[PDB]
Amino acid sequence: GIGKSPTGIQGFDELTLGGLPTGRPSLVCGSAGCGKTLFASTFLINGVR
Amino acid sequence: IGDYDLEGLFLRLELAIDTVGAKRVVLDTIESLFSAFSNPAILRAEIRRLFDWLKERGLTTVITAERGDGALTRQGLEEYVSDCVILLDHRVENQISTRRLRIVKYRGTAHGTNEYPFLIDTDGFSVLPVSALGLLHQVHEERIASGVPDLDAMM
Amino acid sequence: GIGKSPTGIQGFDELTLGGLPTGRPSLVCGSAGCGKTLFASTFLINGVRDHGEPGVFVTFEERPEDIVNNVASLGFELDKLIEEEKIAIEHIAVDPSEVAEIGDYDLEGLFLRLELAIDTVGAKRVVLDTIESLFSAFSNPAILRAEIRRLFDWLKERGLTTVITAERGDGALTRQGLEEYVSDCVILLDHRVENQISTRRLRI
Amino acid sequence: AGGGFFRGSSILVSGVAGAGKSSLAAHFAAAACARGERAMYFSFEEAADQAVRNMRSLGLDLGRWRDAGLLRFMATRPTFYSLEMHLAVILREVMRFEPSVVV
Ligand SMILES: Nc1ncnc2c1ncn2[C@@H]1O[C@H](COP(=O)(O)OP(=O)(O)OP(=O)(O)O)[C@@H](O)[C@H]1O
Ligand SMILES: Nc1ncnc2c1ncn2[C@@H]1O[C@H](COP(=O)(O)OP(=O)(O)O)[C@@H](O)[C@H]1O
Ligand SMILES: Nc1ncnc2c1ncn2[C@@H]1O[C@H](COP(=O)(O)OP(=O)(O)O)[C@@H](O)[C@H]1O
Ligand SMILES: [Mg+2]
Ligand SMILES: [Mg+2]
Ligand SMILES: [Mg+2]
Repeated sequence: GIGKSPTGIQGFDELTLGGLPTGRPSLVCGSAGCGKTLFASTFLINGVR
Repeated sequence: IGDYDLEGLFLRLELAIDTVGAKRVVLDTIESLFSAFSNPAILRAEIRRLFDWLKERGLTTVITAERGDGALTRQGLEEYVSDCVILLDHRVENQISTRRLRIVKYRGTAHGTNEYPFLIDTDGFSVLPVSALGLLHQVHEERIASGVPDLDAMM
Repeated sequence: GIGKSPTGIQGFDELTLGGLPTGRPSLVCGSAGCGKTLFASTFLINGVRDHGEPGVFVTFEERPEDIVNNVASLGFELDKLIEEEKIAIEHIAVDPSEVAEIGDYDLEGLFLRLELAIDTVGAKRVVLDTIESLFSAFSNPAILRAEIRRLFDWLKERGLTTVITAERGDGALTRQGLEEYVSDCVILLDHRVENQISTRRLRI
Repeated sequence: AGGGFFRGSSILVSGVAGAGKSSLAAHFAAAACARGERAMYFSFEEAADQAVRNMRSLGLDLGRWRDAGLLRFMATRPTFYSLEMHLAVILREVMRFEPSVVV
């Protein structure tokens, strides 16, 4: 189907069957301290590595 | 509303991307810019403008949004414009707090739709979903002694 | 009694005793990810495939390629149908200044365009997706209800089987709370979580 | 009287753990296959190789019937799917194989 970009969080890639969409924005929503900044940091760092 | 020249922002973001030749982008705390807009229609138009600009470039983007008092987002409109929405939750029950994760929307394919508790630990995010457990083992013909020779004689 | 148009979702046609009403608009309401866009896409595609009814997909938000790709994995050859001239995707964009206030949009202008799109393919089914962009502007309850009634009356005059996708927001059925009292068929799609298990549910 | 249950009937085997419920169901399926018919056996708590080994001690040969294309042995945990998709998969699979006995 659509292309996907692996996040590096194995277990979220399995749930998403490959990762977040390639070429489209994604929204991570949460209250304070829920980890939605660590999610993006992990996305970037694992992508580069 | 419209106080910020979004094209000005677009110019800058372009500069940043071409510095490193980026293929992934994170926009963190865009609430500062968009909390200003106070008419529902104008805000949705601006959010759509930004999302369309991001989609044109073919850049894999992650946008962090604050729940506030809403179900998913404070202003209640970004979740209807994106293609993938992921909700992170931290709930307290009987004085025990649990981190939970959920994929509310992901247009274009099938995915898990339940809530999956996860862990932020020394190495990062960890999700061990219970829906990935199958029943495909392998079987062996040896036997294991109990250390009680009488009990082993019963088998 | 009244005529009905089969959707192709066997099991919803059985519940509706034939399908959605012929010649009247229908409202599919839900929150984000509830499937109210796949419902309309299925309506159009099954109509064109099983009954030879050309369809039009008017979108005020998404781009045609995005709509085509969002259903590729489901097996719908939407690109085929668009190539064969049996379905038309129409993008009616609105700029920030356009959507500022009540009556800002010339609904007759919209009516002219929608007519063009319909006569291109000789449509007999139509989907209006994300009409919230246009109608979130209106901020007086009476004026908004009058405009919604105007649009619904125009749709009903043509005798076009229409499906309108609406966003629940914080409401029981719709964000602004008025469209459900103007349409003839209202279908709510829901996705609730209990004990960490999510269930898709449907209701007429 | 007559030699057993009626054909299209619904049969419930009940008991405590270790009672022999799985053994009786396997005997049903193995007989069905032995007469040349087709059987489907949906297990939700044991694996295919493990179930075959366990039934082998009771003298049944469920492997012969799997290798002969007359017994389909499907194993999936209750948490693998949602209640809707469990039903969907079961119905689809039953359709395709066209069994005579389903456990
Ligand atoms: N070769 C054998 N000789 C004598 N008894 C055996 C032999 N093999 C198995 N048994 C008995 O058959 C029993 C099988 O129990 P079985 O699994 O069929 O019941 P059950 O209700 O399905 O239990 P479960 O809770 O695991 O589903 C064993 O407990 C074992 O005591
Ligand atoms: N080294 C760590 N080990 C375990 N948890 C950590 C660690 N570092 C940060 N955390 C978590 O990071 C959380 C903050 O999440 P963060 O993404 O930075 O802010 P926000 O969710 O508001 O965007 C903290 O609540 C903390 O529990
Ligand atoms: N190939 C697929 N298989 C199973 N589910 C799918 C598939 N494609 C899309 N879905 C569902 O489509 C959902 C999105 O619904 P959609 O109608 O496109 O948006 P909305 O409900 O906001 O109008 C996603 O949550 C996803 O679960
Ligand atoms: Mg943060
Ligand atoms: Mg939609
Ligand atoms: Mg058993």
